[PDB]
Amino acid sequence: LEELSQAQRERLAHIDFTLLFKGEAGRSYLTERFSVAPSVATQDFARYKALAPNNVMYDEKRRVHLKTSTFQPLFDYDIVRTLATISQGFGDGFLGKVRPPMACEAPFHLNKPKLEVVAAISEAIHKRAVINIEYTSLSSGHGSRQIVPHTLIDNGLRWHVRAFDRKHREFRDFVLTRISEVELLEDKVNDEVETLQWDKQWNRIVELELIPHPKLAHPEAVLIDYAMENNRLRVEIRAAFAGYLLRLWNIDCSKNSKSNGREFHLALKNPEALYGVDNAALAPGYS
Amino acid sequence: EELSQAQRERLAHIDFTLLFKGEAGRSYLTERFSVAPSVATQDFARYKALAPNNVMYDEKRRVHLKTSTFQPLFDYDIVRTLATISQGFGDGFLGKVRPPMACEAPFHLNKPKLEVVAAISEAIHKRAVINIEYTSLSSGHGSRQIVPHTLIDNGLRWHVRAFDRKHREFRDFVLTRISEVELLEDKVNDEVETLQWDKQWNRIVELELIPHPKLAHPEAVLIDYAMENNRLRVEIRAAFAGYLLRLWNIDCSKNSKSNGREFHLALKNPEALYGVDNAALAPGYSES
Repeated sequence: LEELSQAQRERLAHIDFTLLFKGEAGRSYLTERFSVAPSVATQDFARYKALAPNNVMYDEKRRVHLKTSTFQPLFDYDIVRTLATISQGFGDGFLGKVRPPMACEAPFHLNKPKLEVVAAISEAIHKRAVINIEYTSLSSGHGSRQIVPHTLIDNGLRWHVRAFDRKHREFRDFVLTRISEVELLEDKVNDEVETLQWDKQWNRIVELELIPHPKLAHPEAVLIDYAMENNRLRVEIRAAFAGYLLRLWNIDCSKNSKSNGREFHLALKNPEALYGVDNAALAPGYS
Repeated sequence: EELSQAQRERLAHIDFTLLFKGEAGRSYLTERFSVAPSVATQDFARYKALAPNNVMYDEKRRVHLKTSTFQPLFDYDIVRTLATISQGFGDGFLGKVRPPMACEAPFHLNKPKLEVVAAISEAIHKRAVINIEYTSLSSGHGSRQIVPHTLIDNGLRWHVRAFDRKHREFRDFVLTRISEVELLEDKVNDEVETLQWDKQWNRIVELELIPHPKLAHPEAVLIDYAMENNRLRVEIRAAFAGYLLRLWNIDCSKNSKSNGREFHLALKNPEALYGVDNAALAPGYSES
């Protein structure tokens, strides 16, 4: 299996995937996905049958290979990336719009940042550069400022950049869809103030204990849902994320689990862990 | 367009690297594509020919540089591209991948089991009935037959939209609470159990989102959500409305007067939620 070309492993994995997620796989799946010759696809299936003979049985009528009752995946899957592929499409995205390969929807996306804005911030992070941006903030409206970006973030809802803000001299999030212009500058980065190692809220990890909400009649449903152990799920997140994510995850973070207005499945067992976390007040019910 | 698919892919990876880093060298192509070192030069030459005003080789740095006049050679799927830079380069079928840059996506908790998602996807593809074990919030553990038709990545969990034969209704099942899946040979009643009869699924609700009225700077929300005429029109399946309005933190109360949650957006027309099952999950929504 490891003697093969990268291209050959990718096409084998696509056979594995198609058998696992559809009932079946034929030469047309490989020629559509990879634009290989039909004769190449035939060799692919032969390599697959040789590597996993008990995974596939051939159907002579329709000329498709069928998933058996004893199927075991030939490869390990990145589950996050695999779920992105079935809900988005098969490429890396660089060759135009793609579409999901199955009846799968992901309706939670609203608008995305502009390609050029994300690319420019990404470039500045890679080059360790200062950038001038225009930014329209909720707190003060439109303006300009210099920032020293260090990380791009897909948070639940929007994209933001974690950066040192030279306007107010603090590390801060900037929502990418509110960045209007990006200009790479030659100004020097102060590696004693402005770089990632000084970002305390970024570098502080908070250890959260999530438990089934006490009001639930069937907490065992939540134990299975979140793959909990010892009645809890331990999650470690950067303090700079805690507010965003606790609200996004709809976690009851009130002391007694009685401040609600919502329909919580999870409660934060140890709200003490949010002490000193900038923007913990975004977490539902946190006081 | 006259090139092989493998060659167009290598040209798109050059375009991406120049766009997202300042630069691109042969090592990026051999790492990503495992082509011979001599193949990468062929790629950059092909790229230089197709877009000469985008690149500028530096002999000392041994690297091709993005010019000030760069315009991407390809169109990008923005959702999938943002996924790739926050997840990694494969399709995911060859093992764990890692982001190609300083980019984090910290909102994922656990995912459904590979075999469970695959079994449901297979049943949807074959238009089959499945027996599942399911642990519900209302009744705990049990088993039932369901007729799945669509897989959903909602904001928070994955679910399958299906006809539930236990209570004879269309319904969501969270994939992480499905423990066993068994494909059946049982016949589907295409007059009761298929997608066309799923009313909440087929009903599209037309939401008008506006900057929240309590904001001092609504102009920040206007650029954020790319609004026009001070509103964003969003069309979603009724079966999604509750989930998504909560996930998006949209104020859906009649007279606002709701800012204990720091909303950036308000639902201008909560009348559009009447008769939507689980509208109650929408922040501040009150019908009766």
